[PDB]
Amino acid sequence: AYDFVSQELRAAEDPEFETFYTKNILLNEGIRAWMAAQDQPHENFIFPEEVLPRGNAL
Amino acid sequence: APKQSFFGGSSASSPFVYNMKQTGEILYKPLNDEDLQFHKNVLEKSRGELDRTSEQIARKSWDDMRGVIRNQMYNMRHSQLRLIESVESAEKQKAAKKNYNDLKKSLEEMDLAARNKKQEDARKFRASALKAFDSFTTSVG
Amino acid sequence: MINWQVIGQLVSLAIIVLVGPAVIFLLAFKKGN
Amino acid sequence: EMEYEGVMYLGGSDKIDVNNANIRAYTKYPGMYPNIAREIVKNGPFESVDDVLKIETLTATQKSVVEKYKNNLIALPSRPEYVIDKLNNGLYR
Amino acid sequence: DDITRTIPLEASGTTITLTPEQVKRGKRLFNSSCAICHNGGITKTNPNVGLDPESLSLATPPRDNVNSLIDYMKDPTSYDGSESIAEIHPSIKSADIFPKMRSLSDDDLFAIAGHILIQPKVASEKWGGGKIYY
Amino acid sequence: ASLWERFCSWVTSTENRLYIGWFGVLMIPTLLTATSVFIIAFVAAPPVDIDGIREPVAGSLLYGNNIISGAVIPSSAAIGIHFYPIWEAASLDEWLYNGGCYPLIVLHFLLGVACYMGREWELSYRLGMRPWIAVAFSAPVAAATAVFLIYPIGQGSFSDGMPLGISGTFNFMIVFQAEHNILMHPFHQLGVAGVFGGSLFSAMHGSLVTSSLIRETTENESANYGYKFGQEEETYNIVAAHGYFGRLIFQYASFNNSRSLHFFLGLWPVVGIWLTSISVSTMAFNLNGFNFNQSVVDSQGRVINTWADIINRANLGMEVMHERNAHNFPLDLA
Amino acid sequence: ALPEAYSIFKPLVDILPVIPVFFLLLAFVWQAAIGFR
Amino acid sequence: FTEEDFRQLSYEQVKGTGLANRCPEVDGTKGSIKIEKGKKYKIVDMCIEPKSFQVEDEVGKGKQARKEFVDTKLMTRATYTLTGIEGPLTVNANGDLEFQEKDGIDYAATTVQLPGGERVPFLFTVKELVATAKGDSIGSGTEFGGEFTVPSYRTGLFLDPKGRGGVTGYDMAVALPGMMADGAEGQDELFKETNKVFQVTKGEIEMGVQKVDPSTNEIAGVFVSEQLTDTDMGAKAPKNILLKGVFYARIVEE
Amino acid sequence: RMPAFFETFPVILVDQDGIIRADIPFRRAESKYSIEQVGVTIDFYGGKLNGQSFTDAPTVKKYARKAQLGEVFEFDRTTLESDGVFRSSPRGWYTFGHANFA
Amino acid sequence: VAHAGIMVFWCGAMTLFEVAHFIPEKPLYEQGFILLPHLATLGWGVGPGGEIV
Amino acid sequence: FLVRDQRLGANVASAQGPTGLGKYLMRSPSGEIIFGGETMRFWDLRAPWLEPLRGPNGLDLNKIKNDIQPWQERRAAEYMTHAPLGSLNSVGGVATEINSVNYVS
Amino acid sequence: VTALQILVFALTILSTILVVSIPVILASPGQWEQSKNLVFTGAGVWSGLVIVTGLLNSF
Ligand code: CLA
Ligand SMILES: CCCCCCCCCCCCCCCCCC(=O)OC[C@H](CO[C@@H]1O[C@H](CO)[C@H](O)[C@H](O)[C@H]1O)OC(=O)CCCCCCCCCCCCCCCCC
Ligand SMILES: CCCCCCCCCCCCCCCC(=O)OC[C@H](COP(=O)(O)OC[C@@H](O)CO)OC(=O)CCCCCCCCCCCCCCC
Ligand code: HEM
Ligand SMILES: CC1=C(/C=C/C(C)=C/C=C/C(C)=C/C=C/C=C(C)/C=C/C=C(C)/C=C/C2=C(C)CCCC2(C)C)C(C)(C)CCC1
Ligand SMILES: CC1=C(/C=C/C(C)=C/C=C\C(C)=C/C=C/C=C(C)/C=C\C=C(C)\C=C\C2=C(C)CCCC2(C)C)C(C)(C)CCC1
Ligand code: OEX
Ligand SMILES: [Cl-]
Ligand SMILES: [Fe+3]
Repeated sequence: AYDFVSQELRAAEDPEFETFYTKNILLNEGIRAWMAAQDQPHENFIFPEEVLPRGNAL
Repeated sequence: APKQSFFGGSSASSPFVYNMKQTGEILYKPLNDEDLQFHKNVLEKSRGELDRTSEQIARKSWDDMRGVIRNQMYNMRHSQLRLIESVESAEKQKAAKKNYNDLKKSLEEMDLAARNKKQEDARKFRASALKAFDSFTTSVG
Repeated sequence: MINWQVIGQLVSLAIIVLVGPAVIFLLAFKKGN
Repeated sequence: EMEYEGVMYLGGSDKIDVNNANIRAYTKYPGMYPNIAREIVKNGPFESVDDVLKIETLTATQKSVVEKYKNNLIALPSRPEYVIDKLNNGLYR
Repeated sequence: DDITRTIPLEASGTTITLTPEQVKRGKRLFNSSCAICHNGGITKTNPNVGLDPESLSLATPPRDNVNSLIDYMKDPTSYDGSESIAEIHPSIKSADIFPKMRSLSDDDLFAIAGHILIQPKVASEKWGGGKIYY
Repeated sequence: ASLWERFCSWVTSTENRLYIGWFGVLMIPTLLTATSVFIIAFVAAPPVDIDGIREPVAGSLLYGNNIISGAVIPSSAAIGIHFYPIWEAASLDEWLYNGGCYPLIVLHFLLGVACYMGREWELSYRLGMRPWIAVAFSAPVAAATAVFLIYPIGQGSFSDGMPLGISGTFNFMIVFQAEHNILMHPFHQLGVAGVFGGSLFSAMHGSLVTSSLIRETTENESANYGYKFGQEEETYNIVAAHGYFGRLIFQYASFNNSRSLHFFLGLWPVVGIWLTSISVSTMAFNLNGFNFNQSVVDSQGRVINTWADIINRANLGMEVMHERNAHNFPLDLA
Repeated sequence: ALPEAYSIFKPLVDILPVIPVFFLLLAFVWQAAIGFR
Repeated sequence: FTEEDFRQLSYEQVKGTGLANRCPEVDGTKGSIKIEKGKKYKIVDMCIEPKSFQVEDEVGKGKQARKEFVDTKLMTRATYTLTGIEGPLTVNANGDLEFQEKDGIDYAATTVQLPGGERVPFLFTVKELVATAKGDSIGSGTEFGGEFTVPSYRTGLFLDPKGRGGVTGYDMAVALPGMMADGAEGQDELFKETNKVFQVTKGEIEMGVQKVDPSTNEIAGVFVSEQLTDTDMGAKAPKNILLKGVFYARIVEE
Repeated sequence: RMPAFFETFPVILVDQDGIIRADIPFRRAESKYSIEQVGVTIDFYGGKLNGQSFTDAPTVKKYARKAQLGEVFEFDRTTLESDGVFRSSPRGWYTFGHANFA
Repeated sequence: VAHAGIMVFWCGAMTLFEVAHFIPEKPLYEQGFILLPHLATLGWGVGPGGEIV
Repeated sequence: FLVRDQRLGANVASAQGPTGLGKYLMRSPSGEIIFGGETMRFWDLRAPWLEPLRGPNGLDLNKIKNDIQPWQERRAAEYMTHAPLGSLNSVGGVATEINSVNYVS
Repeated sequence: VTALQILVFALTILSTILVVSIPVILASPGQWEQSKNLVFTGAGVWSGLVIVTGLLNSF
């Protein structure tokens, strides 16, 4: 039960619609892109520092 | 066999400072010419800031003259401490110790006349701390 | 190259643990309490 | 924008392209970052590559330090989305 | 391991051999005198100049050797050699303003600056990179 | 006989349907205005600038927001921990943009369960019994003080507190474990042993009663109809359920004193939620969890990762992506 | 550090704060020796 | 409430009271400020405070009806005024006395709320102001006026709720990967909410001195500012806004 | 290609050794190597675009993000009003029903 | 007063524990000192600028 | 970082921060000139190394631009790195930092 | 001076005998009605030796 498809269509069709659910999806793409080079080393994830989703200033 | 050590034996992971004492000399000299000139350099700077306080008493803006006595002159009591423990004789050291103490006492009475918004009382505590600043500098040479 | 500090820290810990149950161990022995 | 054709000049290569490049892109050249690139992001050269050597408030030994790296600078049309974060950029190590 | 700690002494490529003691002396003194601002080669209060192997080489004295780093802690300059950043950075010259520099010798500046050059030889991507290599 | 004593003996009267005692003079009007603002601002609140960065978050039922996404959003971070009631706003909708509904609910709810806790004392006085059900309610009240008040006290603004919503609690937990490492804190470690342990002993003690009932009932009807309410005798053999569990583990691992057994039910989850409520409040002042990042090193000094580093790569990924444009400087609140 | 006369006693004052933990644990030893009566 | 009445107050009695953003008046008339053609000059301390935010909205929108500026209500806080917008005044166009923008707090990001519940955000700024006035004297008249370029509200490194941005960010709606998997005429082309455009527009101002003092303390006058609002990096159309409050300045001789 | 375990994946280009060459980055400022920096060209083969090759840097990024999904296909999605998130096969729906009933 | 003795015995033994691990180059807060900042607030040993002698 | 980017030649007001607000200098809800960023919640700070830069209406934009004396940059760079943020095993950091310092405040 | 050094070392030796043997002597069934100024002698020489250590610290 990953996403509410009613609110992913809306947040793509409105760039000022935001909820704590929509903030929870961006936290999941932080976890899945930073941990993946270290958690699953057999896959050889060689993500550079420019393509992983960082926020701003940290 | 693993190289194990018991309560000492300073390898790369031993957290003990009973070894590893200093070998060479302390290359920071404690009171040399280069920072004593810097203490004379900030006494040129701090005397200009207490000179600058007179126009802000006349403008009656308190948070400048309560702040400009902390802005550049924060390292003034530290530098006045370092100058009086640099002189040679002891009976000239009393003359610099006393008017450093009469400076500090004069300075915060100017601050007590700054928070209470007392223009007529802060102008005499400014001039008393000013001539105690010039009495300090010919006491330390 | 002897440590001489945690020797002194643990020989004084052995003094300290031999204080609390040195009161009670003599008091159990002498019927007091 | 989503597509921008001048992304290979903003760092991570040579050819810094002074008009919209960050201040920390001059770290990769020695003698370039702290105060000599003050006057490259302030009063910036929005004319050409050789407008940065005719710039003023430089010492003559600072003007020769730009001359070592004249081929590592271009001049691009100044996009306003990169001029705003020319000094901070939100990009710390 | 740790057989090669062959850091360069000055320019033109003369090297030196650190020894095991000067490395435990170096890491214990880099910590608690530097590493509250340099936790893994970053600079926390000025992050676009750090302790990289690349960024220390791209200075007006190149700081990839130990004799330009002994001259750093005795007399610091900026990143382009013009100014002298000594009132905002701890050094032997400014050890009155910075009390942590007051007691350490010249012989353990060699231990501290031996640690700045050893760390890219064993922790190459992690030393000086940010949190991405944590 | 007085004009006040006739009122004072109605408030402390046990003849009412719900007890309306002297702590209930404070918790009835405070919870009813923490209910009437919670029900309205869950349905029809406007979007709230939580971070003070002029980007509002829309967490009410009018603005989309199925109820595993809607929340009474916390206050603005430009407001901070400043007292923000209605009369200190220029207008009522200006009060709604900065998130004024969150301190109006959460200061009345916290003052309401603090006087629920005194009311749970108060009926145990007028009924003549031992009074420490107020102590057992002090574990949820502290845990509702830890996420709602003490974490906004230590961490600055009221925006760091828990959002009053279901998906807001999951956002509160991920942002907490990014910056405070609650999973490797040894007092949250005790609380999940009082939550799993309390859930064990509910399923353990509740099993051994219902598996040793004496049959005061027939076969086809329900089993619960054999306990007449208010009877004198016990409905289950304690000696048989002790002799069951003394064969399961061993004989002296089980309480055949049912008062010491039932105290152990009241001690294991209540002390555990007391230690969780401390841990979130000590992490509010940034005494974080354990940090075994990069501890294991080999002889050459190369960093060997352990299992606390793969937690840290999760902890760093939810650190860079929470508050994605609210940071301007490289360290988070340092 | 300590004054230079009392610098030898630095291993002595390293465990002296631990003694108020031992006073709590002394009461459980004294209760067990009398038999928890 | 002049400058000389405000500088005597401590910070402990200004903080919190809402008086720290109040654009200090003066009390003066029958004065002039002469600006020499050779000497250097600078405005300093140019505090600008608006009042009565008004957004232009359509009432008929077909024919025979105007665009009446509906009165709104302020929605953020008391964060709206500007402080210390110094700039050099000594340039002289065939007469005109113009001053260009130098530095200071040019902008203030506030939102106001239209009738209907819609909150429009806008960036009240005077950045790149070049305001000319006819004549060489200053006081009781001599209305300045010029164009200021506003920047956009969000910058290029403002990330969306779905992680899209101009300078940074994703370049696709990444939570809908099946819409990206189309090849022809359906490959997230429905969204140009993705391509974020940092667009820069211009606004006009006109300010009257409305009072003077011949020593210092230049105007404590009024201003009228027409301006566009936030476009959400090129997602929604901007509205016009009309601001009319009180500014104040101080000319020093340089 | 993105594996089955992920849901969002950065579109990185590799050679036959595993090493990166282009990445279409998240942070355009100081990106060391991008799609238009190294200048990758698409040469389509087979299908609807048999022989259509183009080196336009905006149009290379379009078919780069699609080809991490595995293969490019033209979808007719104005029929069932499709929403754009991947559903699950009856192979995977049976196993949800039968390993939860059992 | 046995227990008032063990409050003062903590204050005796911890303040000797703080000054044994002193290391005068570091500040008070870089060593985990908790009773020496209570005595430096009262002006014992503190000099100008915050350093202690 | 107000000091450092001013030393790189930026006008430190009119920052144009990323959300549209102030990056370095900002406006308080009561109308004072305060520091921008996440630190606007701590706007009511009275601290003896910055109160020589506050006028009556908050932080003065003229005293910041000129009289920003380097004992304050010493105390800012120390107090940023010596932040009350630690661990239970005494590791100084933001809880994702590698261990090389033992510092909890 | 090192004559102070053996004085305070004699204090920690004597107080080790004092802190053990005072609650042994009080809480025995005997030994308190017999030996009150065996404790107060030992408590007197303990308070005596602190004063002797006290003003020798000035020299
Ligand atoms: C298997 C894994 C596991 C388990 C068992 C737990 C267990 C727990 N976590 Mg935890 N956590 C986990 C994983 C886990 N966590 C992970 C992976 C993370 C990282 C993402 C976290 C992050 C995390 C955080 C950040 C926090 C916890 C907290 C807690 C505690 C919550 C229960 C509690 O104290 O509420 C106690 C009960 C209440 C708060 C309810 C109060 C009830 C009030 C008084 C009245 C109710 C009002 C109500 C409306 C009336 C009803 C209406 C009526 C009409 C019926 C509990 C110990 C919290 C904690 O310990 O502190 C609070 C906490 O803050 N966890
Ligand atoms: C909220 C308060 C509630 C009460 C909480 C406190 C009580 C809880 C128990 C915690 C205390 C446990 C005992 C003390 C441990 C730390 C002592 C220590 O080693 O200091 C550790 C310090 C380390 O010294 C360090 O030095 C550095 C200098 O480079 C720095 O100055 C550091 O700041 C300094 O901490 O000193 C020692 O090394 C002493 C070692 C002596 C070896 C024997 C010690 C034996 C102590 C434990 C005895 C058993 C008792 C355990 C409890 C039994 C019941 C479970
Ligand atoms: C003890 C019994 C008290 C009476 C019964 C309780 C009724 C509960 C009402 C429901 C909650 C309402 C919450 C307000 C919801 C709310 O936020 O309202 C706010 C509301 C909005 O104000 P505006 O935004 O219109 O402000 C005007 C400006 O915008 C104009 O420029 O203010 C009012 O209109 C007045 C409302 C209070 C008027 C109350 C009456 C005042 C008389 C006081 C009499 C005291 C004597 C009493 C003797 C005991
Ligand atoms: C053992 C002690 C230290 C060593 C070896 C050390 C080493 C260095 C070196 C080599 C540089 C580069 C200088 C340059 O390239 O211009 C540097 C920069 C810097 N260090 Fe340190 N450092 C030490 C202590 C500290 C401490 C404690 C601080 C924190 C107050 C600090 C703050 C800085 C800053 C801010 C810079 C950047 C200077 C700039 O931006 O121009 N240093 N450090
Ligand atoms: C000079 C000096 C010194 C020394 C000192 C000394 C020697 C001291 C002594 C001290 C002492 C000698 C102390 C003691 C104390 C004690 C106490 C304070 C006690 C308390 C007790 C208690 C608390 C008890 C309780 C109880 C009871 C009542 C009964 C049963 C139970 C119990 C056990 C709990 C040194 C060298 C270190 C250093 C330098 C300085
Ligand atoms: C000042 C000083 C001193 C003093 C000291 C003291 C005052 C001590 C005390 C006290 C103490 C030191 C006490 C002790 C304690 C002990 C121990 C040893 C601990 C613990 C134990 C335990 C823990 C056990 C327990 C148990 C039991 C038996 C019962 C139940 C079960 C259990 C297991 C729990 C002297 C003179 C030496 C000199 C030097 C310095
Ligand atoms: O908003 Mn809620 O939050 Ca826990 O941090 Mn500080 O402020 Mn934001 O941060 Mn990273
Ligand atoms: Cl920030
Ligand atoms: Fe039962």
